[PDB]
Amino acid sequence: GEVDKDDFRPDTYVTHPDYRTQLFNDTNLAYANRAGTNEVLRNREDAPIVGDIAGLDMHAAMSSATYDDGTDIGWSGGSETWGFSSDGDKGAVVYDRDN
Amino acid sequence: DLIERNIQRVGASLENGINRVFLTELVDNAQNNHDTAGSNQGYQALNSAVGEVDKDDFRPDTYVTHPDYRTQLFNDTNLAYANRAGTNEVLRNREDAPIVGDIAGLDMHAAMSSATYDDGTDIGWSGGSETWGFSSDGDKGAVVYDRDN
Amino acid sequence: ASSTPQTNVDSMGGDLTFEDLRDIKDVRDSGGQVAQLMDYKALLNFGEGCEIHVEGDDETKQLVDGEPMTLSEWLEDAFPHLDLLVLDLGGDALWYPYAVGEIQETITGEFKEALPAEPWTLMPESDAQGKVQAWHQRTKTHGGYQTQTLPADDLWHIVINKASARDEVGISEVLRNKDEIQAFKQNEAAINQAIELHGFPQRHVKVGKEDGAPVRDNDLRRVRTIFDPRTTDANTAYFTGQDVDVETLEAHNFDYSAIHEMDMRNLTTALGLPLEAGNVGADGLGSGKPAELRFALLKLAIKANQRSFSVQFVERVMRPVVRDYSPFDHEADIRLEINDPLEDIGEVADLIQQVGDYMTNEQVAEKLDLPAPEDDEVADSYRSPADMEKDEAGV
Amino acid sequence: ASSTPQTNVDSMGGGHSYQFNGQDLTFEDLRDIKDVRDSGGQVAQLMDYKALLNFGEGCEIHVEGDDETKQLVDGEPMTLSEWLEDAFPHLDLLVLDLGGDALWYPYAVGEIQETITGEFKEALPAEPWTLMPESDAQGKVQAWHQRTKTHGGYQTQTLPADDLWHIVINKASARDEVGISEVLRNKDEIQAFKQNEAAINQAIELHGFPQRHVKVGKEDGAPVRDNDLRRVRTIFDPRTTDANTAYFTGQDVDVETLEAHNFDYSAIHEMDMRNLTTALGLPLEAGNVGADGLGSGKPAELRFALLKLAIKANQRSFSVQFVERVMRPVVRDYSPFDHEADIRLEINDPLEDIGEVADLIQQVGDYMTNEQVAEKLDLPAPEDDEVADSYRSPADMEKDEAGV
Amino acid sequence: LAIKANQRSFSVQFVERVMRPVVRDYSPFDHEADIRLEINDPLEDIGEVADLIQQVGDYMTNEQVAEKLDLPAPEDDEVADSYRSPADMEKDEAGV
Ligand SMILES: [Mg+2]
Ligand SMILES: [Mg+2]
Ligand SMILES: [Mg+2]
Ligand SMILES: [Mg+2]
Ligand SMILES: [Mg+2]
Ligand SMILES: [Mg+2]
Repeated sequence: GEVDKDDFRPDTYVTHPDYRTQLFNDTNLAYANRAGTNEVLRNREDAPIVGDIAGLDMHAAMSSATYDDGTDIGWSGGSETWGFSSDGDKGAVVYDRDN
Repeated sequence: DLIERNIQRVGASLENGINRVFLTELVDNAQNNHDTAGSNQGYQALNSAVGEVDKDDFRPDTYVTHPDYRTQLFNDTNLAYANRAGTNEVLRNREDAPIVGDIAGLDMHAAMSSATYDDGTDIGWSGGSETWGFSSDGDKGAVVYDRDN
Repeated sequence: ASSTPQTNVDSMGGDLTFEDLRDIKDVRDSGGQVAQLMDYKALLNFGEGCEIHVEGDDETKQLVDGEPMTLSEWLEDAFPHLDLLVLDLGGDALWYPYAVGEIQETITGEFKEALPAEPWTLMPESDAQGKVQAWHQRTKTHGGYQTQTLPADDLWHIVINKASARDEVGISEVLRNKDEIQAFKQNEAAINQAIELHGFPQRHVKVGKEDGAPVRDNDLRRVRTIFDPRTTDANTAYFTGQDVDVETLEAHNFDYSAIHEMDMRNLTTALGLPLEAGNVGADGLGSGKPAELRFALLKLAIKANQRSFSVQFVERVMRPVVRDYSPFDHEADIRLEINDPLEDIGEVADLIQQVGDYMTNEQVAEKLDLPAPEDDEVADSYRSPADMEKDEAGV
Repeated sequence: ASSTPQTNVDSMGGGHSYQFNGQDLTFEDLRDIKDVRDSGGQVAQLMDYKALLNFGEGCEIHVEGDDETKQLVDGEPMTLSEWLEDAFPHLDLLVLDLGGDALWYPYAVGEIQETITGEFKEALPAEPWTLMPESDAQGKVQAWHQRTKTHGGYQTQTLPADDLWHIVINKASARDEVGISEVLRNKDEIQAFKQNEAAINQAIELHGFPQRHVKVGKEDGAPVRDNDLRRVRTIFDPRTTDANTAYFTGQDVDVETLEAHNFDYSAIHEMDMRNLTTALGLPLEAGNVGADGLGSGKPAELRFALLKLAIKANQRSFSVQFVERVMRPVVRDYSPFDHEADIRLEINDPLEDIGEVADLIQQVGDYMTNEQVAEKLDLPAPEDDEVADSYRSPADMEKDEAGV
Repeated sequence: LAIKANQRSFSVQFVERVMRPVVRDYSPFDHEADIRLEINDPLEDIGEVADLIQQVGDYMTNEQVAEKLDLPAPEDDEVADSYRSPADMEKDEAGV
């Protein structure tokens, strides 16, 4: 919705391990009747719904360490916190893959 | 080709103009209104708006919708839960779900942009009487109507 | 000599816009007098149908698909409805600078048809030699236009009207004669308005005595109601005092017939048609050598266009189709002929009676528009097949 | 090359009934055509004459090498022509109806219909003003939308393109599957005609006849009031006056006349009919209107050639579509014969003089087979193949065989 | 007359300045040969030519007739060069 309000159409999402964990506890995905399949309950990230949700064509599961926190040598660090644990953490990005 | 680019811009800008003239008439001069009062804003509002038109003995078949209203509608458990909706199409494909164009007896969804309604802020344009939105008390977020009227 | 031209070509493509093309489309579709004349032009040039010949066709006999065909037989199966295609392309090439289209295949990659494209949507892009290298297309679409460029390598195009023998881009008759077309339409509109004003009498009731008491608008409303033509029956009579005059605006004569005849004389001549095509007659011209001349001029113009179209259709459509989808030799001597629209069979029959003794039976069959005889000796011989039959039966 | 079109077309993004005039073909436009058609008078009669010229002379079915097709259909032989002649018994009427509709409307349109046992019954036309095609982004028809008056309202439905058929005589371009109505194309010319007809009729009522104007009182003398004129009206009353009524008056009554105010309505009629006939592509003569010089010699030869060419163009355009979209499917789906056979439906030339054909047969029969003569002469070919295929007449072969 | 004069003026120059150089430079044939290019008469009446052939055909070879009648000459030199019609020679051959 926030992307649609700027008149773009997103098609992909990139996700932190904490956001994945929290998302698969969502009653709308966990309960087979609510999801329309038990694939999430059975297969977690590998469920075809996870790659076909909220109008998005693709899920891109990311690692915790991949974001530049500035702690590795030669890397300067980004502005955000990549996480989904604590007030203000960025835990997913929903976006247009072609932009 | 910058003449191609500019023919495209000029066409798009004129079409956006038609879109604004249409949406501002549509939102301002609808004679019925369903007031949700900040509650039951999904399918129940859409059915109740059909009910207002039905009470005046017309039959609506189309709805025009603001991005915030769409966002709320796809959070509605009656559509989001595949159980209650009869398919998981809304959960998977959002506005592209065939259910969204076939709801409450309506047979077309005309999804519109936030900027289209004449708020009077653009130069030359002088604003409509309403607020297009679905954020705050008194916003008009959708119109349910007969396409032919 | 040389293998590239060494004289220059007075042009580069980098002449006319999509708006000029859409103007031709608007003149064409809007109908009425101008559209009907240019349709008569297309019907004369291309409406009488076509025939395919190959020189030495008999020698081409080859098994195509478990059955023999000649190249002419294969071409007649490759282009089943060539009469319609010739009328469509020939019509378009008179309206627009060119007719233009694709070659199309079946899903199996065998030939399907030559598919014409909408000529007002396409303009050629040409090199410094003046040869077309690409085609630029603009088409209407939801909320504006689509635009694309196509290579000249898989389209084909045909030009009837040219600036010169080197001109690969051609001339629209409509755009060339735009002034005469607008002059015609303006005068036709002027007559139509002038007939409404001046073609019919109008009643002028004048009320009150000259130098007498004046009459005012409220008074004239009461008078108007009495004399209202909408209410008036044919044999209505009027009774008045002396101070009412029932005058008439007469229908003021002007020779709109002569103006129509002038407009048509200009337009038909500009479009190369004889005046008779516009439903207008002229004195002395309907008889003798005066008639024979204008009809010869029409027939010569038709032959020139037909011959110009025939060559380009064979060279740009048929030969590539034979080359790419056929087992025959594409360098064979193929000809497409387009029939004479004004040929009188009665005059041909008179000729066959007068000089048949000097014509082979195949030449007679060809002139008479019939299949040649089944036996090559009777086809090749000079005296009638009926005369050979009665002799064969008698001896 | 390629197996699909790569040049675009002017379609409105698909979904619409997009037509020549850069817009959408509505059911209102379709019923406007129906109103011009049903309302009678001169415009209706002229477009009926146009249909009769193009399609009124009837039809003939040919199949190339049809003698080779001989097959038992129901324990008894037929050829494909014989099967088609049984499949379409009343084809002359169908061709006239569809050919008429395809000149009036953008298309003729219809169904294939079956018997209860599931064999072919007929090709059944449908009312063209009720049906509207939907084009895609490459212009091809994907669905037919229909609306129809029913018990005070309208029914509406969608049918697939897959099992209707349609025929287009008049096209915007060789890629146009929607076609163009000549009635919509010439709508302004049709209205201009009707308005000038009404204007002449009204002008004749007002101005075509003299009218009596009685003036009463002396000029600059005593005035006469309405109540006084009311009595004078009784005396010169045109309702009760007769041919040889005489009048006696004092000097202060003037019996004037509004003359019939001469105007050349005949020329206005000719000009209107000239505009209408040329717009509809008919010759002027079809309008019961004539012109000097154009009636004889090469001037006549030309306009009759132009008419015959226009007819032949329409006939071929119709014939091809009817064979390709009606007959071949009917052969394929309900016949024991091969649908890939070289079928032709030909429509007769309305303006043949059989006397001129008989002159031709007299002059050059020596170069024609008896079958070719029978075809030109519009007769069944001889029953025996050797005499049919021979060149000298069957009467000559008989008199010589009788000479043996 | 104006047409015939323009036609001859063109024909001579086209043969001499175009065809002969092309034959000389690209062809195995003798370029000094008597090439002629004739352009057809636009106002010729075949019905008048047919009358002429009926009236005086007796003095014209079958090739001269075929040339006037705008047809290919006979593919047999004796019948082409003879004066009486090929149909009259065919019926006499059949008379053997
Ligand atoms: Mg934003
Ligand atoms: Mg598993
Ligand atoms: Mg109400
Ligand atoms: Mg999806
Ligand atoms: Mg006064
Ligand atoms: Mg007085």
